[PDB]
This record gives sequence, C-alpha cells and structure tokens, in this order.
Amino acid sequence: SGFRKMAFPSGKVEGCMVQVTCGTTTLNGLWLDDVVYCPRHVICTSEDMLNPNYEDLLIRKSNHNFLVQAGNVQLRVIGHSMQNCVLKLKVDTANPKTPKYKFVRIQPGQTFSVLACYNGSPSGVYQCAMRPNFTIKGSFLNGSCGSVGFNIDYDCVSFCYMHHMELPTGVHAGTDLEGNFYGPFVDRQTAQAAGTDTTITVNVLAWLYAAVINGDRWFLNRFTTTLNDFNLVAMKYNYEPLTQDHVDILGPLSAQTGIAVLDMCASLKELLQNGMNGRTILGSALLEDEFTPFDVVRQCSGVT
Amino acid sequence: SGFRKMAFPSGKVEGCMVQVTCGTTTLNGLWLDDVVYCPRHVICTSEDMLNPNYEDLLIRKSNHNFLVQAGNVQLRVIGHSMQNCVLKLKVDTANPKTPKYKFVRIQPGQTFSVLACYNGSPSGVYQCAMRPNFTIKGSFLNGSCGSVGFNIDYDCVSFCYMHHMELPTGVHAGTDLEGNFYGPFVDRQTAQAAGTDTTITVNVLAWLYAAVINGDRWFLNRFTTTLNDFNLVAMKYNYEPLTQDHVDILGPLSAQTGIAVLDMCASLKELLQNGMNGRTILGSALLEDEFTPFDVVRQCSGVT
Ligand SMILES: O=C(Cc1cccnc1)N1CCC[C@H]1c1noc(C2CC2)n1
Ligand SMILES: O=C(Cc1cccnc1)N1CCC[C@H]1c1noc(C2CC2)n1
Repeated sequence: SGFRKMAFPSGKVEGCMVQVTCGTTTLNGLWLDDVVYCPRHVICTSEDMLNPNYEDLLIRKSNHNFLVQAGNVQLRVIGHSMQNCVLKLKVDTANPKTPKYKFVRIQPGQTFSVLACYNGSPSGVYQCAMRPNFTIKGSFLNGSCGSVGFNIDYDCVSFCYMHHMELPTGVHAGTDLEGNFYGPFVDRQTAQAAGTDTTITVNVLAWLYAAVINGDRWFLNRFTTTLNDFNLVAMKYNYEPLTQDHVDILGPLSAQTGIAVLDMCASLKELLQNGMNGRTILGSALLEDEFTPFDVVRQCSGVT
Repeated sequence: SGFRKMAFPSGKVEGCMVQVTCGTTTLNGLWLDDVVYCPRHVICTSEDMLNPNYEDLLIRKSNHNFLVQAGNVQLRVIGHSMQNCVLKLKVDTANPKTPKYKFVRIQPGQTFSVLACYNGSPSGVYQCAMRPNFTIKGSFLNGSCGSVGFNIDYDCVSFCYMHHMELPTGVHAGTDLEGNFYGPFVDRQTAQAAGTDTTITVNVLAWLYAAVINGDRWFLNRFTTTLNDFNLVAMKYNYEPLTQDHVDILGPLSAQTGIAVLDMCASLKELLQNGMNGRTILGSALLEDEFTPFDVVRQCSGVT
C-alpha cells in the first residue's frame, strides 16, 4: 500500500540525452538511432528570440555549426533539417543505447514522466500531466530545453514531449517529437497566455479509487448522481465534463472496489461542494488530478 | 521556475537490480561488484514470518538454493552470509553496470529516491523522506522487498535504504545497506506501531523558501520570532524543534531570498496557527516537509 506520484524508471531515456550547441546557445538533444532531436530555437541568439525567422536563421547554419556531445564524446553531424519546431541532426553513429521507442502525441489529461536535463546531463525525474489548456506545470530552468517527456510500455519508450519554453506565467510549453506544439503556443518570446486550467475530472476520480484501495475512505458517502447532474457541478468548479468514455475507462477501478462510477462522482460532488474540512486524502489536502486511471491500475498492481 | 517532487535519474540503480529467489519466495536484490544484497527474509516461508529464527533457517540453505537472475541471465552464487537483516550473496561475476557507490545510513528528515521493483524489474521511481519516527511513506506492494533508496552526487550513488516490510499501519520499514533497520523495527510479522510522525520543520522552511523563489509569496508576513518562541509553536503542532544547525543549513536560501531564517519561521508560525485559508503554496494545500534545504538548492540551481 501507499500511493505516490511515481515516474517511470528513467534509464532508457538517460542513455539518449546529449548536449547540442549552436553558437553561444547550449541545450539538450535526444539521440535515437542516427538522429539527434532538439528545439529549433538552439539557432537563436537572445535578440532573435523576440521574433525569429527560423527559415532565415537556419540558412546561415551548416552541419559543422551544430556541436553534439554525448557524455564526453563528440558526434559528427552529417545532416540537418527542420521539422516544425524541432531540428533533426543526422549524426554518423547510431546511439548504441537507443531503446525500443515510439513518437506519440498525447491527449490533454494524459500523464508522463520528464527527465529534466542541463548540458545533456540528467538532473531529475518527475511525473507530469498535459493540462487541458496544453501547458505542463513542470520544474525547468533556463538550459532545460530539449528535456523530454515519455511513457514506457515494458521495453518501449513512447516519447511525447520536448520542452521548449516557459510562459511568462511560469508554466511550460513544448512540442511532441514531430516538433508540433501542444496548444496554441509558438516558439517566440512573446505574450502567450494560457487558457483556463481546468481540473482533469477522470483523473481525480481515478485518484479517489486509489484512495479507497489504500484505505482512505472517509469521503465515501450515501449518495449517487447522474452524468448530467455531476457535470453541472463539474462546470461550476472548472472541472472537465465527464463522458461515458471516461466512465468506461474507470470500469476496472469500479469493478475492483465495487464502487459504481456514478457513486464515486457523488462523493466527488460533495467534496467539491463542501471541501475537505481540513482532512486529507492520500496525504493530499486538495483533489489530485495528475494520475490517470491507467496510472492508478499500474501502481496498484505493480506493473514493471 | 516550477517546483516538483523530483527523484534522482534512476539509470545507475536500474543497472543493479536483480531477482533473488529462495524456495517459493522471490524478491529484489542489489548487485554491486560481485555481491548481491537482499533482505534476509527471502529465506522465510509464510509460516516462518510470524517469529523467524534466521540463524536456524539459514543453516538449511546452501549457495545453490539462492537463485539470482539479472535480466534473463542466471548468476552463479559462490558464497552467502548474513549481515544484520540482509543477505550478501557472493556471485562469480562483477556487475558490469556497477556505478561508483557508497553505503550511507541517513538521518531522520533526509530525503532519497526509491526505485520500486518487482521480480528484479523496475516499475517506478519516486521521492521519499526518512520520517522522524524512522518509517517511510512509500508505495510498495508484496514483491517490492529489496527495492532500494538512494541519493546521487554527480557519479556516486549513495545507497541508504532497502525495503523490508509494511507495517500494519501501511507505512514502510527497512534497513540501511548494512542490514540495520531504521528505527526500532524488526523483520518479523508482528505488531510494530510507529511513534509520532512529527513534521520535519527544517524541510517545511526550505520548501517555503522554494515557494518564495518561484513566486508564491502570499504567506510572507510582517513578523519575526525567536528560536524559543518558534519552538513553543512547533511543539504544539508536532513539528520537530528547530536548532541553530537547521538555521545554518537554511543560510544559503536565506541569503538568496533576503528573508532571514527567523522571519520565515514567523511566516510558518502564522501558517500553523491560522492555516492556509483555502490557499495553496507551490500547488499544495498543506505544508510540504519532504524537501531538504539541499533539495531546494539543487532543484532551484539545476545540479546534474
Ligand atoms: O523560456 C525560456 C527558457 C526556459 C526557462 C525556464 C524554463 N524553461 C525554459 N526562455 C529563455 C530565453 C527567453 C525564454 C524563451 N521564450 O521563448 C523561448 C523559445 C523560443 C521558444 N525561450
Ligand atoms: O510486509 C510485507 C511485504 C510487503 C508488502 C507491502 C509492502 N511492502 C512490503 N509482508 C508480506 C508478508 C507479510 C508481511 C511481512 N511482515 O514482515 C515481513 C518481513 C519479515 C520482515 N513481511
């Protein structure tokens, strides 16, 4: 028992981290097979960042301007290209530590682990969720760009995120591994406000099921509700509307605990309406929404 | 910016995890050089667990009864011995992935990362603190025994914890890598209640400094206090007494923010006395105590 914000083991990803330098800018790169993936803003100077013309900036760059270092050894760059907001640097050596991998674009509400890196070196690993407004509430400092988000299915690493920037609001924006930003964000140092950060309702319910499994049951009540009644409450509290797809995904947790999804929605409704009254659930004094139903099942079953 | 419960990258530790089986019991082992470390209760049957005589149980075991598997390859066991509550299985092959390592016995209040494992395979990584009552609030299921806690200083992995058991209270107990339990716990399935779980005051203050650095400043007040006045409040709220050693350790955070340690104690005093009033600090609705002052500096400076 016990329930923690758990990240995937980061070993497979640590073996892919490299340092990429272009001019006076150094950030992180992801070396998979014979390609190094990194944010295209590596070609920018501090002046360029305000309104960069990436196509024009890249014309002035040759393969030899991209310095790629894997630990203490320099990789030879034999090609470069821009795909959306990422650069793909073709190197002459396949990464011997390349794990089995996929590139996936995640949905808002999905969680992933981040291996924060500086100068191609890992500093820490933490669990994240892609917010409904497509930002991530990470922990990143200048130099962390190019750090990646991922999930792992046994031996396959699914890369879903590459860190690009911090919004003036202190939240983070980035792309999938094809270089497409999550949300409306652009790789430019300009005012980019995030939309309403709604709560991921299906995740809060999944976390309430994890609480019941682990012994924290005080919030269980004598009530039930309907999807429509629940959603009136979810709208008032800036929670995502719950759909029948969400109920279906919560099915295994509902079956394991014997608590119908709509009964758990009624417990959630009372918690939204009344608050926690100074009580805690799984050591938290607020409703946690960065555990998906899959995360709860994985953690509560011990999947390796 | 942003502040997360960050674990160390787990790669160096993943390379050490093996599966150890003795009879019908399988748990995790730590392979460093030519030795595999694991909880001695691997020699117990379910009946034995109630009151085991480990010395007598071990007499019936030979090197060939300890099955040690590293991934899909079997290690040959050439010696076995019991050191306190751990078994050391001498194998004929040095682990090629052995990192630079140390065995350290941590102090209550210190934090570490846990690589939870099942059948010698890593499932996740999370950040922990050794509670003042010497328990850890982990996330561990049956089969997780032998999973280890550690810290990393650049290239050196300091192993501090090996998981042994779950108390009837759902909290976790284990040993250092010399097999000595943290706290009064014994490796026996018996009633072992934990003492008062006090709050790690120096860590809460470190986390308040992290909040100020990251922009969350609402809790800063116009007051100050003294160590003695602060400690009267800390005692009432089951917080650890703050010492001048703690103030000294908070020195760099105090210098960076310009907020004197005693002024931050006065903010903490008001937060204990008044609560958060439905507000949050670094996305938390309670006072977080599982970040040491070193963790805050490391995360806020980007140490790799
Ligand atoms: O956000 C960062 C880096 C950073 C800092 C903290 C956390 N995570 C990332 N920066 C640094 C330069 C100014 C600003 C910036 N604005 O746009 C860009 C890129 C073109 C997209 N960069
Ligand atoms: O605690 C665990 C395993 C477990 C389960 C959940 C989390 N972490 C560890 N068990 C399983 C058998 C009964 C009980 C037990 N009591 O003592 C022992 C060892 C002799 C010390 N084991």
